[PDB]
Amino acid sequence: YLTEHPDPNNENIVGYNNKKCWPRDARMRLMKHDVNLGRAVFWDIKNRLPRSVTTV
Amino acid sequence: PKPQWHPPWKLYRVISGHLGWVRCIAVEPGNQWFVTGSADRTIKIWDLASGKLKLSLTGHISTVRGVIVSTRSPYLFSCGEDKQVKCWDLEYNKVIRHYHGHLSAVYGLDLHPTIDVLVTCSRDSTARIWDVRTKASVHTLSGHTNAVATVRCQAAEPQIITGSHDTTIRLWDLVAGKTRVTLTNHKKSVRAVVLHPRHYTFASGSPDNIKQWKFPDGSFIQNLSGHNAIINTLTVNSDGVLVSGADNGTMHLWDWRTGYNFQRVHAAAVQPGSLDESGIFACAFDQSESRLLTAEADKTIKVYREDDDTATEET
Amino acid sequence: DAIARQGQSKDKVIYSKYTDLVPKEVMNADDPDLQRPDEEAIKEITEKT
Amino acid sequence: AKTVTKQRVESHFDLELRAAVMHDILDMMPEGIKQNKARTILQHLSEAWRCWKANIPWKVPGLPTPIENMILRYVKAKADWWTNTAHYNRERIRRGATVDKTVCKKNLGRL
Amino acid sequence: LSQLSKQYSSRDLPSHTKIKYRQTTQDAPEEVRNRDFRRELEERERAAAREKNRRRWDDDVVFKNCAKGVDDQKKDKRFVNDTLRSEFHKKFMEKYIK
Amino acid sequence: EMEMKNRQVNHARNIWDRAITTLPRVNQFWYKYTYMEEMLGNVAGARQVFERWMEWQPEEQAWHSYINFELRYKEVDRARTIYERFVLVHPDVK
Amino acid sequence: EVVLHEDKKYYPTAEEVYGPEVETIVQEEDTQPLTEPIIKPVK
Repeated sequence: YLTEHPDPNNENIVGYNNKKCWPRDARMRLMKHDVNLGRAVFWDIKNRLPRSVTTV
Repeated sequence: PKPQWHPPWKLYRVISGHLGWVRCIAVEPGNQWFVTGSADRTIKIWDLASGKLKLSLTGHISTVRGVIVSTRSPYLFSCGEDKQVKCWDLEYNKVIRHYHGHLSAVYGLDLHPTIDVLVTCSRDSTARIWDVRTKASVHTLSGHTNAVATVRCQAAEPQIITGSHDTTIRLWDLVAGKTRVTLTNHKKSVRAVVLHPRHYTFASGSPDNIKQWKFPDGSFIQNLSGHNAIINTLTVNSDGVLVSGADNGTMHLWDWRTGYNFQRVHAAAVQPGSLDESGIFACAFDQSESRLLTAEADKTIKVYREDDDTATEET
Repeated sequence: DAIARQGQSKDKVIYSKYTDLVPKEVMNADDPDLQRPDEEAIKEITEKT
Repeated sequence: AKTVTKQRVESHFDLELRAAVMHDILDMMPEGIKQNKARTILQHLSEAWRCWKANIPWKVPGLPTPIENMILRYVKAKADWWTNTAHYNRERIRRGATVDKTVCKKNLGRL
Repeated sequence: LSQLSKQYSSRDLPSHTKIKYRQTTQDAPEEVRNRDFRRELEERERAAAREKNRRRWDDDVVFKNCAKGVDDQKKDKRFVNDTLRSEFHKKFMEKYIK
Repeated sequence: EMEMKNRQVNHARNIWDRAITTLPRVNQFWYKYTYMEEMLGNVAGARQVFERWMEWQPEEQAWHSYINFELRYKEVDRARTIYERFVLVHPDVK
Repeated sequence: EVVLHEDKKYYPTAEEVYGPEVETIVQEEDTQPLTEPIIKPVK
């Protein structure tokens, strides 16, 4: 998914991000494994990947 | 003989993004910023220097039908379909004062070059002359059987004029609290008016024919013909060419001192899929005439420049 | 031709004869005709206004 | 002392919309007829009403294609007047503070 | 006339009794008459237009990659004259209807 | 036409001249002028109608019909010169 | 291989490919803030 992600470095919120309200200060800031978690969300998209369907 | 080598006029840039058709257009005196009135009920401000915008003005109850830029003060005179004509102070990022006395929607507005006054073409047929800075008015201009399409005034001899839907172009002498003359030249309602830099002859136009009249004394100039369509606007530049915008989308450039126009411009500015019959509602010549702001009902403002070519054909 | 002046007649009418139908000659270059009066006319007119 | 806003601003926009449409409609035909132009405001007016308000194209057989195209243009502009303003109404409903009933459920029904 | 002056109302109170002349810092009429704005705008647009730049789990799936390499199909910045859907009312109706 | 049906007809003819000084429209001016000339004032009505038609724009059916009515009236001598002036104003094969 | 379910196409590509040399500019986001309304900082 990293090779399928067209960018060397910069990574936006992507599929899953911005979890704030209830654990405001107890949430995670960011990590390389968090970008790997966004690539895991892309691995869930491509893991299902229906041709024509309403998707996530 | 078509003299003075009329140069060809071409495109410059394309602009879009407005939420509604652009009713009016205006530019700063120093070419610093631009503004356009639009059908979206919000006054548009677009700085075109780099191709950018300026600001988004709000608070107009209806679509703004006209605007003006005061030379003395940073107050842009506002006129709209809401019948409320309010000069806006931009110094505080908020308006100057709201003029009163218009019985119906204001089809036009103008500012006197010397004295401080507010002119308006009011669809009640009433052309409002206003002593302004005092919050005062001046005088009410009547006599047009139909609504006033345009308004023009000058600090010279009482040249005042209001284009009327009644097919007779109105001429007001304001100085006495009075009028000037009735112009019967136009066979149909004149929706176009222009003031040439030659300043000798007042310019006007109508879908039937364009009427140019040499003033002050009631003299005329010439009858501009050869463009058959509804005439949206007429704008005379300093180079001797006057672009005529139409509701059908045909902008005809004008060679004037040659007796006939400088071009017939048929082009498609059409935006995405919604098109219909929408043409160019208004246009403005720049200060140096290096570009022409094109305001169309498609919400696309396209500046026009030239490629610097020889050409110069004839007919 | 003077019958068109019936009623109120003061200064500005400038329509009687049909000689005003077609313009006179064509566009020419003249300082007083094709431009404007002097600056004192706009100054006195602005002061009168 | 007009333009009271509330729901009265729309009536002035429709009346003023039918105003300039009468002048341009009178300027559409070089000669034509006089009284024939007055009745066209009803066919074009109501035809645009049911046209944009419904799913029917409201095509008139043997119609004045230039006048029907102009009234169709300005009719689409009137639809835009009921489009962006409805988008602002939905923003003023959910996010903004609700106002009474009529206007609220009205614009919700138009959306 | 010499009549029709009886009583006043609101919004008619004295307002903006002192106008504002153009300052030399904002706009000077003589400086505009001598202005270079033709070449100044040619050079401004010359600079602005001059510089613009910027594994058994995977095999057990009965399907394969379906949507891939499709991004620009939806225009990021597009101004559409049609107000029915376009970009705006597509997401607007998508969020308001579900 | 309502004032023309009256027994006076003097204020109706003078009102027709007031309409001549008003917008001619090139319809009610030539038609009303032909009605007045047909009513009375042959030499006078054809004189003012020829001066008016010779003032603002030429005509075709109104000019040819005016020269025909002026020719059949008494003599074709003046109608020959008027036909040469009207034909010279707008030459054509017809 | 044909089009997209939700997206598809409704009269696209018209304005983008219209002008060969034309550059269209549409800013719907901000177009400067309201802090300075093109005034003179004479403060």
